[PDB]
Amino acid sequence: TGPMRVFAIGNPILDLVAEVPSSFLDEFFLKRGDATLATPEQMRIYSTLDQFNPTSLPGGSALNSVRVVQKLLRKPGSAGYMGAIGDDPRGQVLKELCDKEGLATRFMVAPGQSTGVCAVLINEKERTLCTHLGACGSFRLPEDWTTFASGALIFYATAYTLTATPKNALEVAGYAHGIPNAIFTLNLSAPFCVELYKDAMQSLLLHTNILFGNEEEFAHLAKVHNLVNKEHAVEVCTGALRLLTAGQNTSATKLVVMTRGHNPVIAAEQTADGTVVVHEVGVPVVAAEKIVDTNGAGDAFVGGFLYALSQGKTVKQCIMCGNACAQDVIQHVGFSLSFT
Ligand SMILES: Nc1ncnc2c1ncn2[C@@H]1O[C@H](COP(=O)(O)OP(=O)(O)CP(=O)(O)O)[C@@H](O)[C@H]1O
Ligand SMILES: [Cl-]
Ligand code: NA
Repeated sequence: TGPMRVFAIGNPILDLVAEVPSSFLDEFFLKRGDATLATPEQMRIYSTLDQFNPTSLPGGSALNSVRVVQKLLRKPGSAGYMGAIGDDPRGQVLKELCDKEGLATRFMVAPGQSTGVCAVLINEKERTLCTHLGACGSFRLPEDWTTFASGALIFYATAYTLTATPKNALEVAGYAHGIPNAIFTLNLSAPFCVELYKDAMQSLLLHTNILFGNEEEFAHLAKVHNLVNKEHAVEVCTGALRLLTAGQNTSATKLVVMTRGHNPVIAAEQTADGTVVVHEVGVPVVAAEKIVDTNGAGDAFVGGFLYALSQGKTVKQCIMCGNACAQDVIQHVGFSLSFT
């Protein structure tokens, strides 16, 4: 019943989580602590994982971010999500897990493909990930998605979605553009996304209100689009903001947010008269010994940010909520929704 406050598209994944012996990594020629895409010989891993009684969980970057929004808003159908699943058991499991959490979802079924799946192999205090994207690459947004997302003002896509087709994110952004007060938000997601999709990002960014990325992703954006330590981060955020604004003034949100690990978050926002406002928000310290790993930290950040944005909070408050959510997630094995 909602109301739906955030709608996202993404590449939905089922995570299969197990503590495993080091021999299992060796069996599949995995390097401890690396995140990779499954090779053909590694496809057998998902079934062979059953010996460990793995736990199935939702995953994928955008999915995890909207699970944060849903957890924090609590009411059923507070966040919505679309992406593609396969025709196999794991897609049915994924749907059930999302329904239990109260997310509104519509998964496109891709016949003949398998659901995206990630073997999450815990061993020696490290997280080793082996992902098969599968059906995720087949997603094509249904034309009635705007009815599914009716009433939402915040729209999100990861740049991972460009792999299926840039059309999906472009259609979400284009719809948002036509709705005064709607916000379209985008994650740079990974260096490969920045490097492969320069043209599609050029168009999408002109339709983007809030751009999220980490330090490495922004370094690549700066190189690919010739944008040219904290001062440098301010320069890059400021440069990136021309990709959203075309150097013109407009009365919509135009904001660039760069996460920076343990260092302060930096953001640049353009106002209606062209002033560039620089935000700097320190990250409350989390002790080294408390951190499990930082996998998924940016997904948690975005989820907290978008939750706070849905509540009408200031930019600094949105960044602070993002930081709080990321703080909790990095102290847990996996993408915990237990917030503190
Ligand atoms: N060591 C640390 N201490 C405190 N907060 C941290 C942290 N590392 C990351 N964070 C939190 O996570 C948010 C997102 O950080 P960032 O985008 O750099 O993570 P990431 O997605 O690059 C992690 P990884 O490299 O492990 O995938 C930060 O803004 C901060 O709030
Ligand atoms: Cl995603
Ligand atoms: Na974690």
